[PDB]
Amino acid sequence: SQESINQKLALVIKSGKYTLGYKSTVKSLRQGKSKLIIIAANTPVLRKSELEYYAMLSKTKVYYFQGGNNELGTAVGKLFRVGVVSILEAGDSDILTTLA
Amino acid sequence: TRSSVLADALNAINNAEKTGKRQVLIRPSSKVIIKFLQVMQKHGYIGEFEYIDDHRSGKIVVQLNGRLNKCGVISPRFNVKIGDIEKWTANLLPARQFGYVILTTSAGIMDHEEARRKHVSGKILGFVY
Amino acid sequence: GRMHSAGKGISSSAIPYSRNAPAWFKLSSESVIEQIVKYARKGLTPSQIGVLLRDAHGVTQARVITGNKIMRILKSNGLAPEIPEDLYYLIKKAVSVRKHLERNRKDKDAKFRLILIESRIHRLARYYRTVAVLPPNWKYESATASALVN
Amino acid sequence: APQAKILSQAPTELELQVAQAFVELENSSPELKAELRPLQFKSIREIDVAGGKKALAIFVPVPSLAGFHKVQTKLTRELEKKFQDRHVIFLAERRILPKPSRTSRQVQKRPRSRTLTAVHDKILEDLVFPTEIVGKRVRYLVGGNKIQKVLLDSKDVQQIDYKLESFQAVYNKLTGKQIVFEIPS
Amino acid sequence: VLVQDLLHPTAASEARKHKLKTLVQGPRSYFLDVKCPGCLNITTVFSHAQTAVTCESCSTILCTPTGGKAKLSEGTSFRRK
Ligand SMILES: [Zn+2]
Repeated sequence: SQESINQKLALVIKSGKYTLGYKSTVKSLRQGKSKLIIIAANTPVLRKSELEYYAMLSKTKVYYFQGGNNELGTAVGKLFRVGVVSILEAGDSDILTTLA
Repeated sequence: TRSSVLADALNAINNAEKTGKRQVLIRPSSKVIIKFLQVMQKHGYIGEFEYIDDHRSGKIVVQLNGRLNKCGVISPRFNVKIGDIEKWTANLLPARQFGYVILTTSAGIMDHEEARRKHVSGKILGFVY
Repeated sequence: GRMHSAGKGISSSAIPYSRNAPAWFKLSSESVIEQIVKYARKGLTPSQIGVLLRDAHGVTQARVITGNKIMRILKSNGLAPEIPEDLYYLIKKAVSVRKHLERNRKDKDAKFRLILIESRIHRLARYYRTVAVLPPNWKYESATASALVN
Repeated sequence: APQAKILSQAPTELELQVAQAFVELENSSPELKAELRPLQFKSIREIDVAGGKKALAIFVPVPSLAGFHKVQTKLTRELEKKFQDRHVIFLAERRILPKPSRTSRQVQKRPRSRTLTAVHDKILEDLVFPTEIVGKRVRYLVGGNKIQKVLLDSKDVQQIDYKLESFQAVYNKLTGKQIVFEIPS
Repeated sequence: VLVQDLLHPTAASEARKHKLKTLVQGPRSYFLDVKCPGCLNITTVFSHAQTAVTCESCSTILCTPTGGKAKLSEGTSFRRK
């Protein structure tokens, strides 16, 4: 039924290339390197809107994590909270072509 | 959980012998079981027996002839000096003139008479008659 | 019987009396292993990998044809996880139940089953810490346990 | 000289005859030589059969057993044809290490491939080589004796239905233990 | 009973017994050689499948999993080997 997004990300985090945080996302997105961005639920709406605008300019995919930054940190295997993720190389994963 | 495969085997054998059956299936197998059955076979208490080789541990099928009264098991496997087999035999055998206690030694598994002849001792396993 | 219940069920796999076979397989241990590593790179466990190769790739089990076990192969190729799947999945289970408990304090059965799970974890951890595949302490702490399994 | 070359030891007349047979097979050549150049044997043991015939035991190093095992059919067919009055079979020289005693002692412990029972079982498995064994049973007879029944599969048993007694004698001569074969129906 | 050959039981009693409680345990399952009507590639398929197995091309369906025996898809060519 549902192959979890968390399980997908754990493959990207061990196989692929990611960056965390708004500043590094925006940097990579100015560079056009980013394919997907994942955005927490508790992120401020202005930040979310700003990212959406950068993404519709870069023709980049956007996933809305059904979860806040604390859970998203845990999902990507980190002891801190993270509000936005940028995927720049998926490795052995499938997230680009998946239902996302 | 099983603790003594030998105990399970000999309870099964005794129960079948009580019922008058002429064959038993025993699982799992072991070298010690084989040695026990070889002893009983040599002293005539059982017939042939066949070791099936599953790749797990084994089963055994024994062809029986009657004449058996009780096969039993001593758990714990006590430590036995050579002086005490007489006391044991008096305690857990019907008579002096028949029945055999089997024990495990560094010289090997054998009956208490053979252990007397070799002047050795070891550990007690069970009894047959 | 069952560890933490009265269950007496016995459903399991009946391996055949054979250490080869199929005759009909006829591919290679090596190409099979290539497939193995590929699906390992996909980040699957030996369990579902062997299930896959059963259902699809004509495979009985690599134990037969390779002369090795799956986890051995992954270790040899550097694909081994830090931990085993046993603890992995048990910890997922514990964590899920813990999250459920956070928002349902009153569910007693979840609480009960949780300590069952954690006792399983601790005993199994004693085993793996005995065989030294782990660091000697490692002390699963349910609080930090989330980002460990994740 | 691919004659004394291809064993890999000097003696003897039997193995040399065998090597020249190898050579005539290599001269076939095409689909034969291609896989027969790497395949060398070590020793031979000719022994009696209860009937009239004799029985050839061809010993092997066992990194070569694969190619030998790839064929088995044809090398045995041609050798049975040429060296007649015989039952040919291939075998692997497996080293048996003893179980260490308290006196006897050795490091590099003792893997289970090199133990005695495993070596004997595999020697048997190569004696049959086709027809994967599908059953072993061991009767312990009241005269303190033991005999092993080996239950074979019906597939490809036509090639070896006439070698059973010779195989029995072979296992008895090498291992010292009795043997019988069986086909389920 | 009280006398019988436990080594040579009947095939009927051994086929009706549980797989583990036979004299020698072993699988009652098997493998199938399968080609769908569309393509002509062969697929090796386990009888009791845990996955929705696909053939090499066309990405459609060969057999759908169930609790026990796999449910093969619509009419296809399937052997037992
Ligand atoms: Zn398809």
